[PDB]
Amino acid sequence: QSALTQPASVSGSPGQSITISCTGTGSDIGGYNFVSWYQQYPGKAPKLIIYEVRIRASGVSNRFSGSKSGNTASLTISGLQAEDEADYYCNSYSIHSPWVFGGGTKLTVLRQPKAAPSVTLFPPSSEELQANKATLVCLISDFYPGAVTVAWKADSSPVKAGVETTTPSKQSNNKYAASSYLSLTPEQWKSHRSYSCQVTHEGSTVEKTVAP
Amino acid sequence: TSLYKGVYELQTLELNMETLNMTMPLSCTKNNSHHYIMVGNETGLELTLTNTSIINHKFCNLSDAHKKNLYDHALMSIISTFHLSIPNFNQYEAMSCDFNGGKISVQYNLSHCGTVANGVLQTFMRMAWGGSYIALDSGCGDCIMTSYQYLIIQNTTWEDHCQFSRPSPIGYLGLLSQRTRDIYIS
Amino acid sequence: TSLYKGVYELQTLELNMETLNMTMPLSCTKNNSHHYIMVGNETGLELTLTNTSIINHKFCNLSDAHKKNLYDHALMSIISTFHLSIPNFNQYEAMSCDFNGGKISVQYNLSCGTVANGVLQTFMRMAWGGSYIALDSGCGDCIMTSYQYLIIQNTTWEDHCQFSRPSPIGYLGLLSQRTRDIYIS
Amino acid sequence: GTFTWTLSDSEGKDTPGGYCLTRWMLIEAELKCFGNTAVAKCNEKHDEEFCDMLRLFDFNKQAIQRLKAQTSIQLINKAVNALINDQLIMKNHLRDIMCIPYCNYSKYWYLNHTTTGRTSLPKCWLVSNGSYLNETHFSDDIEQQADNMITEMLQ
Amino acid sequence: GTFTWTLSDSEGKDTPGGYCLTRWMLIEAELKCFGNTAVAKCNEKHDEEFCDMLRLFDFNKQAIQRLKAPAQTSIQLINKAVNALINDQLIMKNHLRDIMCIPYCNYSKYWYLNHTTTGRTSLPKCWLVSNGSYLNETHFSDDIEQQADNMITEMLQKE
Amino acid sequence: GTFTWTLSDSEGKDTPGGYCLTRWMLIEAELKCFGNTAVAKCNEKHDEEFCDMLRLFDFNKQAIQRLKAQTSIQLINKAVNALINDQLIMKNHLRDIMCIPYCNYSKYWYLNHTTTGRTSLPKCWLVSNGSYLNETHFSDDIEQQADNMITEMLQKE
Amino acid sequence: EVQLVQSGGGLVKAGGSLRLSCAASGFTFSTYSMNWIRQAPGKGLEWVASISSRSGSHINYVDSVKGRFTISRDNARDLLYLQMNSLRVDDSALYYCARDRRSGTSPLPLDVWGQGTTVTVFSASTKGPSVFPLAPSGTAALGCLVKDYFPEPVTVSWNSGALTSGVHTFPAVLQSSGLYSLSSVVTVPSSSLGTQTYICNVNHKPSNTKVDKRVEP
Ligand SMILES: *[C@@H]1O[C@H](CO)[C@@H](O[C@@H]2O[C@H](CO)[C@@H](O[C@@H]3O[C@H](CO)[C@@H](O)[C@H](O[C@H]4O[C@H](CO)[C@@H](O)[C@H](O)[C@@H]4O)[C@@H]3O)[C@H](O)[C@H]2NC(C)=O)[C@H](O)[C@H]1NC(C)=O
Ligand SMILES: *[C@@H]1O[C@H](CO)[C@@H](O[C@@H]2O[C@H](CO)[C@@H](O[C@@H]3O[C@H](CO)[C@@H](O)[C@H](O[C@H]4O[C@H](CO)[C@@H](O)[C@H](O)[C@@H]4O)[C@@H]3O)[C@H](O)[C@H]2NC(C)=O)[C@H](O)[C@H]1NC(C)=O
Ligand SMILES: *[C@@H]1O[C@H](CO)[C@@H](O[C@@H]2O[C@H](CO)[C@@H](O[C@@H]3O[C@H](CO)[C@@H](O)[C@H](O)[C@@H]3O)[C@H](O)[C@H]2NC(C)=O)[C@H](O)[C@H]1NC(C)=O
Ligand SMILES: *[C@@H]1O[C@H](CO[C@@H]2O[C@@H](C)[C@@H](O)[C@@H](O)[C@@H]2O)[C@@H](O[C@@H]2O[C@H](CO)[C@@H](O)[C@H](O)[C@H]2NC(C)=O)[C@H](O)[C@H]1NC(C)=O
Ligand SMILES: *[C@@H]1O[C@H](CO)[C@@H](O[C@@H]2O[C@H](CO)[C@@H](O)[C@H](O)[C@H]2NC(C)=O)[C@H](O)[C@H]1NC(C)=O
Ligand SMILES: *[C@@H]1O[C@H](CO)[C@@H](O[C@@H]2O[C@H](CO)[C@@H](O)[C@H](O)[C@H]2NC(C)=O)[C@H](O)[C@H]1NC(C)=O
Ligand SMILES: *[C@@H]1O[C@H](CO)[C@@H](O[C@@H]2O[C@H](CO)[C@@H](O)[C@H](O)[C@H]2NC(C)=O)[C@H](O)[C@H]1NC(C)=O
Ligand SMILES: *[C@@H]1O[C@H](CO)[C@@H](O[C@@H]2O[C@H](CO)[C@@H](O)[C@H](O)[C@H]2NC(C)=O)[C@H](O)[C@H]1NC(C)=O
Ligand SMILES: *[C@@H]1O[C@H](CO)[C@@H](O[C@@H]2O[C@H](CO)[C@@H](O)[C@H](O)[C@H]2NC(C)=O)[C@H](O)[C@H]1NC(C)=O
Ligand SMILES: *[C@@H]1O[C@H](CO)[C@@H](O[C@@H]2O[C@H](CO)[C@@H](O)[C@H](O)[C@H]2NC(C)=O)[C@H](O)[C@H]1NC(C)=O
Ligand SMILES: *[C@@H]1O[C@H](CO)[C@@H](O[C@@H]2O[C@H](CO)[C@@H](O)[C@H](O)[C@H]2NC(C)=O)[C@H](O)[C@H]1NC(C)=O
Ligand SMILES: *[C@@H]1O[C@H](CO)[C@@H](O[C@@H]2O[C@H](CO)[C@@H](O)[C@H](O)[C@H]2NC(C)=O)[C@H](O)[C@H]1NC(C)=O
Ligand SMILES: *[C@@H]1O[C@H](CO)[C@@H](O)[C@H](O)[C@H]1NC(C)=O
Ligand SMILES: *[C@@H]1O[C@H](CO)[C@@H](O)[C@H](O)[C@H]1NC(C)=O
Ligand SMILES: *[C@@H]1O[C@H](CO)[C@@H](O)[C@H](O)[C@H]1NC(C)=O
Ligand SMILES: *[C@@H]1O[C@H](CO)[C@@H](O)[C@H](O)[C@H]1NC(C)=O
Ligand SMILES: *[C@@H]1O[C@H](CO)[C@@H](O)[C@H](O)[C@H]1NC(C)=O
Ligand SMILES: *[C@@H]1O[C@H](CO)[C@@H](O)[C@H](O)[C@H]1NC(C)=O
Ligand SMILES: *[C@@H]1O[C@H](CO)[C@@H](O)[C@H](O)[C@H]1NC(C)=O
Ligand SMILES: *[C@@H]1O[C@H](CO)[C@@H](O)[C@H](O)[C@H]1NC(C)=O
Repeated sequence: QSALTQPASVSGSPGQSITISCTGTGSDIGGYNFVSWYQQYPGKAPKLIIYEVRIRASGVSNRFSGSKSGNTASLTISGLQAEDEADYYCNSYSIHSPWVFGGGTKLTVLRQPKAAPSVTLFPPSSEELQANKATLVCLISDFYPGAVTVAWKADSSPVKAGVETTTPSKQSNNKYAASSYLSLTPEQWKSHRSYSCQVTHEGSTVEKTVAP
Repeated sequence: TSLYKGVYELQTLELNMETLNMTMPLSCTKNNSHHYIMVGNETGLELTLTNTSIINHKFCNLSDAHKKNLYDHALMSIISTFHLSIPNFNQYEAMSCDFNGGKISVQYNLSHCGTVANGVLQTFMRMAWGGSYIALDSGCGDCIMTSYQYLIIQNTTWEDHCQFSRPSPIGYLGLLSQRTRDIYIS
Repeated sequence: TSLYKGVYELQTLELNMETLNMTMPLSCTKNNSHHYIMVGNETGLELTLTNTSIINHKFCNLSDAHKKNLYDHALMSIISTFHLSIPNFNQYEAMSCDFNGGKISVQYNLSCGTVANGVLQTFMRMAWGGSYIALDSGCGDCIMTSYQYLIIQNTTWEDHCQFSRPSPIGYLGLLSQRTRDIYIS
Repeated sequence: GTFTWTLSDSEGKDTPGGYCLTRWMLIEAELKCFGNTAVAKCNEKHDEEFCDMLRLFDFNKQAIQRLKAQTSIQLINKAVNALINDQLIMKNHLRDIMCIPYCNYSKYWYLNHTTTGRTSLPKCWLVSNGSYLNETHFSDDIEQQADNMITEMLQ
Repeated sequence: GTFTWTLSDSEGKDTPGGYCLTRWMLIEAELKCFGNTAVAKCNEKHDEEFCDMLRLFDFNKQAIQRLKAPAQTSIQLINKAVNALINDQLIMKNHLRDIMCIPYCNYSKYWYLNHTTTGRTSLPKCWLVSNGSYLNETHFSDDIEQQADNMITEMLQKE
Repeated sequence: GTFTWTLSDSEGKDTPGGYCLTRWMLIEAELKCFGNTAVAKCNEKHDEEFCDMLRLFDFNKQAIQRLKAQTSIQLINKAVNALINDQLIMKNHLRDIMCIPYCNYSKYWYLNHTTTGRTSLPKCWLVSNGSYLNETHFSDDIEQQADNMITEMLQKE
Repeated sequence: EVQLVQSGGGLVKAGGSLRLSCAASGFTFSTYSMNWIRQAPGKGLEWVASISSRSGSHINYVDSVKGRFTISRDNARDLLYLQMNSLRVDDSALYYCARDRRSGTSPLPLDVWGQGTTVTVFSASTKGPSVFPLAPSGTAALGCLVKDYFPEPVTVSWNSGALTSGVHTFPAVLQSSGLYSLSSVVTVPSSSLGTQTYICNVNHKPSNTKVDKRVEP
């Protein structure tokens, strides 16, 4: 019932080689050699690139290669080109359903130096608290490539309920930005020492903290 | 249970090959190490993969064994089909045997892609058709490799050995065609 | 551009066998004297008909060559298929070999019913395309050629197939008639 | 060449042609009989694995009933190519080598009409990595066999 | 026995069954596709030479796609599979014809009939050759005539 | 594989493909001719013994007319499988071993029309312990052949 | 060119029903099994339903969809259907139809896909937004929080369009309540906080709402 574990994003300079992971269990990838890979441009339907783990579809460049080892399938792209920047999904036969798809991977053909995000965490405004509401706004901007993951913690304790996050959107300066919100009650806001917004971008993480 | 077009029910059957024991041999596997070929309800042959050896001399007195006609002719026929079905067998040293008193026992030294261990494992893969992949570790790839160092073939008595795979004649019947199909000049 | 029944136009196609090089051998011929077998895009074999010999010793140290596992296993499997496919091979003195260092090289000393007929019949089958050019035979269990030796040597791949296109049909045919005609040893 | 062995008919049958598998030929199952219309395809086609098994089971039955010997391996060594398609099991060997679902000759599936009782010729239940395929992975194979059953039932 | 290899279908085809030869499988030509109605005869007949070649080309295609390439071109695979792809006695037939001065098939060129408007084609028969030169259309005209009649009968069998 | 040899036909004949056995191919009989509709089954079926003999007799004729040589055994050693079904003669060997009336490839029976002259494909006359079977012991085989003859003559019209 | 032409998306109230069509073009539709795959806004692909070739005797669904969606096919008109009932908000996504073949001998992957059709399930009526100031505390960031509004379109400017340097308006998040929320920030020098005044102009035309908010430290 769960999905197939794919990396959120992979990046590479033009001409370089990159690989996209796709991990499952013996019930799906380990049990069949029917792993397929799809390339989806924005606003377009998925295009089949590789099927049956290794076989390329008609017209697909030989730069694309598919492999499998145990419970993990890998899509490798050599000689990275700008046209390759897209979203990549893997799918496989399953004991429980005809197909099971992966979360998806945003491949970015780097055209700028990697930019770390600029995190700014706002506490609930006084006007919102007098209305008996509380919302923490975490605004992440000026990062490249366009993929981040936010995590909210209060007094070093993970908070997952009441969290909503945007998908990164391109800025005016070709960098990316996203927003995460933590909705609370005025009691919850005052009942803690500190609230933190923790943004992970390309392995490295940035944290900002605010207090009432 | 499972209906197609509302009138055709999907049904199955599984064949019990054990009843073919009196006419043809039957291959099967017990665990990763041990595999068997059964001739009738009494005699048989045990293909075992072990890091432990059983023969240390590097001679195979086949002519002597033929003259002293003690061994079971059936087991000798299937041990010949195996050795002939090996492709590109060029290291006769690994082939060591002991047929003293009709007790047939053959050892292949795999320690000696393209090596002699591939051809012996390719023929072993075919022979015990059911459940050979368990011992191979190979997957899909021609080139076959194993941790084990020796393939020992011994005569044995019939028991309830076929635990991982059911008995089948399909393995043996296939090697018969590809018998002398790949042998070098002597 | 020739129409049959007013609607059916006669069309043709010619297969390019060179793309099968990674799966099966491919026989072809350069001129009357030189013929080849190609295994992949690097190694191969050279079948030559020459009045000039290349081996003068009449020994074939096959057991030594097997023990020193240097030669290409694919190439020797073609040498075995060839020699086994010879019918009524009764004079081992003509077959002389040299496998020193993996370099495989086999020579058949030629001279109806003689040993030369059986070696040329197998040669006629092996290089299926363009074997008739060297045979001078025509149509008739008896093939006669002016050349005195058939020398098979290992070689590297080049654009050799000039007279006939490469094809695996030659090799594939000898596989069935491998040990079908051999005397008792 | 190809297989020339014809399946022998028993005495208590209503139509000359059909073949039956006793309860001792099938594991954890009672006896199953197959009609003349299905087994007739065994003589025409060369590609059916279940037909190869019927000819093996029949040969074993005929050889026990009519001869006395367990060095009976000399007999099957002569008769193998007259009962089975050697290249058919080589095909399964090629499929196993190429990570493709193959037939290990144990389990078979067929369609059985609810009221007619008529059945298709049992096709081999494929297996990949030590586990038979789900019905979901060859359902379009079953759909095609059900279509052939209807066109045969009309004739 | 006889050949059991079934030709694999590509993903984008409209009818399941047809087979196509790429521009790299054919010399001095673009890609050519043959309908299911023609290729279906490859599973029935035992005598067609062009069918034996399709199974060779498909086996080579499948072996490259699905098997990690060997270091130095192992030949063991084709030695196992040969009889499951080709008819050995078919090429022995052509070896008998060449020996008897009869025009034989050297498995290179093939001829077929293509309907000018519908586009359907017969199964390519082998273009025979005698003494290093293919036969003229004039010397097997009545073989082409018979094929048109079978084409007519096959086209009427659809209606 | 299976037999690929096609039966060549002589120059002076009414229909292409129809085969004839000369008086020297039969014993104590004149020449007999079989129509195209009958011998056409030889290319379809793998089971018929009389067809494997025609391919042997034709190959004999062709090898004599076109080649010159007795050690021609090397030629039949190559072309045996392209002519005859090896497993068909192994079938009759199994039947002989199992006391079943087998085919020893000598005598053949066929049906022949009173007025049309069209004949069935000769099926092998079986033998059990050195004596051919009576018509009474394979009577239901001739009945089935006559039904196939009727269904074939109807497809002509 | 083999293709599939979809139709029949649109807007539907939560709990309502919708019907999805997928028409085959240029291939023998009857011999292929048909699949439905949905893709949430800015999320991954998720298989939904399957139906076998010829008679749709073999049908599969996702557990989170069972008893609510119904796949069907009409081989006569070369059509594939998806009947959605008791539609949840989660079901709103981009829906694709794809062909494959579930065969043991000659299987086929999801080779041919449709162009895709959008399904949007809404739950909350028209509501005006509440603007709150994101106060700043040597570049400092400040902005506006536009909260609990419907429907989706909202435009934010700063100082009535005079300020465009550093401004970025983020996309909206659909909260659990079924109402959108967005923010818009501007980066400015810390010294300018005391001198210059910053006002954001939030406009929500479907509610006839226009709010101007001044942000102070
Ligand atoms: C074709 O492939 C299938 C699937 O890979 C394969 O099926 C397997 O067969 C074996 C052997 O029959 C099964 O193992 C059995 O498992 C049950 C329960 O798990 C056990 O109770 C059985 O044990 C009995 O038999 C033993 C040996 O006779 C006795 O020693 C023991 O005391 C018991 O009496 C037995 O181990 C296995 O479950 C299936 N697998 C599946 C998925 O069904 C089949 O063998 C293959 N065919 C060939 C010819 O290789
Ligand atoms: C089946 O029989 C036919 C007819 O006998 C036979 O066809 C012949 O094939 C050869 C080899 O391809 C052809 O020779 C070519 O001739 C052209 C000019 O006509 C030349 O340009 C070619 O030379 C090029 O190739 C060299 C080597 O590859 C390259 O180095 C270079 O680029 C040269 O330009 C080539 O020699 C010959 O013309 C045909 N004959 C006919 C009548 O068509 C075919 O080979 C046989 N098939 C098999 C499998 O044996
Ligand atoms: C080897 O194969 C033989 C024959 O294929 C197996 O023997 C067979 O076993 C079955 C079941 O025990 C016998 O069936 C029995 O029939 C009698 C009546 O004839 C009935 O009373 C019993 O209840 C049972 O149904 C069958 O006759 C017998 N056949 C022969 C020829 O002996 C044998 O079990 C196999 N052995 C092994 C080790 O696999
Ligand atoms: C897909 O099949 C598995 C296993 O199928 C079993 O083996 C087949 C060859 C056939 O004989 C089936 O009838 C068998 O059930 C199913 O998983 C099994 O489910 C049953 C019932 O829930 C359970 O008792 C078994 O333990 C399960 N086995 C395993 C290995 O998990 C699975 O449900 C099938 N998938 C679908 C969608 O039907
Ligand atoms: C597979 O089964 C065989 C037989 O049950 C096991 O072999 C036994 O191993 C023990 C320990 O080495 C010996 O004492 C016995 O004599 C062996 N029995 C025979 C018949 O040889 C073997 O260990 C098992 N292997 C695995 C991996 O389970
Ligand atoms: C195979 O035969 C050889 C020769 O008969 C045997 O070798 C002899 O063994 C005896 C006893 O160990 C020695 O005294 C001789 O010196 C050996 N001779 C040679 C030439 O080695 C050998 O033991 C036999 N092997 C088997 C397994 O029977
Ligand atoms: C048999 O022996 C081989 C070789 O000693 C063992 O394989 C080794 O296993 C260790 C531990 O995983 C590795 O570090 C070595 O690299 C392996 N060597 C080789 C050559 O592969 C093998 O595990 C042994 N098998 C058993 C059952 O004991
Ligand atoms: C050997 O065969 C391979 C594959 O059949 C040939 O390589 C192909 O060449 C074409 C044209 O350049 C490419 O489009 C294909 O992608 C290649 N395929 C592979 C798998 O590499 C190769 O040209 C042949 N070599 C020779 C010497 O004939
Ligand atoms: C066939 O071609 C080969 C190779 O091109 C010719 O062999 C060459 O002959 C010359 C002159 O004797 C030598 O110098 C070269 O070394 C030879 N090359 C090789 C590779 O052996 C041969 O002469 C040609 N024969 C005919 C009849 O044209
Ligand atoms: C190779 O040598 C043979 C024999 O020496 C040559 O064949 C001879 O050719 C001459 C001139 O045509 C004839 O007079 C002889 O009768 C032939 N002898 C035989 C035994 O046939 C042959 O021509 C030589 N070939 C080459 C390429 O040098
Ligand atoms: C097809 O199905 C029918 C019914 O499901 C099977 O007939 C049953 O056979 C068993 C054992 O032979 C009897 O106990 C039942 O009473 C029968 N039921 C009916 C309704 O007749 C039949 O055997 C199946 N066919 C095959 C080939 O399995
Ligand atoms: C079928 O029967 C007809 C007539 O009984 C046979 O035709 C006769 O053949 C003999 C010898 O060849 C001729 O002398 C007669 O003139 C023929 N009669 C007629 C009416 O044609 C015919 O040979 C038989 N078929 C076979 C295969 O023996
Ligand atoms: C087969 O499946 C088992 C269990 O799912 C797994 O451990 C094993 O690695 C698989 N083997 C192959 C070759 O896929
Ligand atoms: C094996 O079969 C023989 C002959 O049928 C019989 O005498 C013997 O007891 C059997 N042995 C076993 C263990 O069943
Ligand atoms: C097998 O070969 C290895 C390496 O050649 C050697 O070390 C070992 O002693 C041999 N074992 C036997 C039993 O010959
Ligand atoms: C092998 O056969 C011999 C002679 O029949 C016998 O003494 C020996 O015990 C047998 N081996 C086994 C393991 O049964
Ligand atoms: C032969 O093929 C190999 C592998 O595809 C390649 O590395 C090599 O460059 C090729 N050589 C030639 C001469 O084409
Ligand atoms: C080949 O044989 C001939 C005649 O028997 C002889 O004169 C010649 O020396 C031989 N050549 C070689 C290389 O053995
Ligand atoms: C034959 O092989 C050997 C060893 O690989 C090599 O040294 C030699 O050059 C080869 N011969 C030719 C003609 O390439
Ligand atoms: C038949 O002719 C048409 C039109 O000329 C062409 O498009 C098609 O490719 C031809 N068929 C083949 C198999 O070449």
